[PDB]
Amino acid sequence: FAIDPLKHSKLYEEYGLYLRPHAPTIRSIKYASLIHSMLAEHAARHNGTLINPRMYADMITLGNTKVTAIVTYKALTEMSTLIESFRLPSGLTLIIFDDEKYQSLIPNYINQLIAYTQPHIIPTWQGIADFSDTYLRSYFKRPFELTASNLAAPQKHNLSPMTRSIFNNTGREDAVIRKLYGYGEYVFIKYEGCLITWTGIYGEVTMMVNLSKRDLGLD
Amino acid sequence: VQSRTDVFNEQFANEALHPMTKVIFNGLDVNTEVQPLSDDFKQISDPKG
Repeated sequence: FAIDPLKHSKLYEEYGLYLRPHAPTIRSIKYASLIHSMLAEHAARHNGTLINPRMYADMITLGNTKVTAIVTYKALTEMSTLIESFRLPSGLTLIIFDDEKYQSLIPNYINQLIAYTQPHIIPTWQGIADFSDTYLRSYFKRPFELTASNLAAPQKHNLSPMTRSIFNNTGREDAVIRKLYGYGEYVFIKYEGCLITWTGIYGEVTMMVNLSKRDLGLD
Repeated sequence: VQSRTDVFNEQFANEALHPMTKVIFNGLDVNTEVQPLSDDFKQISDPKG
């Protein structure tokens, strides 16, 4: 990812995207966050901009350019022992997902790699970040909607607390649904606004407000 | 009952594409006029011998 989800996990918690508990992708998400501690140091060394980002971006993205006078090519040499350390058959890949909160929080050293990467872009529907894509679906917690039709058991729909999280769409209270229906140990995503689908003169119109369902009336 | 082209925000965008010129005119569209080829005769009313 652009921002690693184990040192900076709360931002993905704001989107409804909780980190899967600890395997070939559980091991790979620790491998990617190890690069960010290496990368961040390098763009300290010379403020900010890590130097030769082209041979940088042809290492993370592409299983490519093993390198071994020197001090110029020092940070490349320290890194080619770091990414050939863990055995991957291809690169790691980027994952900006197209959000002015998420795009603003990308650090400087990741953005300099974006010119030379062909990164993977995940299109936000309105926000939430919407859960396809072997990156976003094998790394952490493909969720489960919990509208007024799918009641009321975790054994019924064959969910598991290590794979699926639950999106409250009842209109009931939050605390009871993980009390009597058996959704304890099942962690719940927190959304603090709401989306309204109005009728219209022309058709269905979907607007959103950043107030919760309790803060205003109208239901 | 309008959907949705009667609102000027969508009507103004659908007139930059294929701009309408021709209107229904159930007559003859006069665009030019012709003068007589020779002003040859005077047109007095009560002649004098």
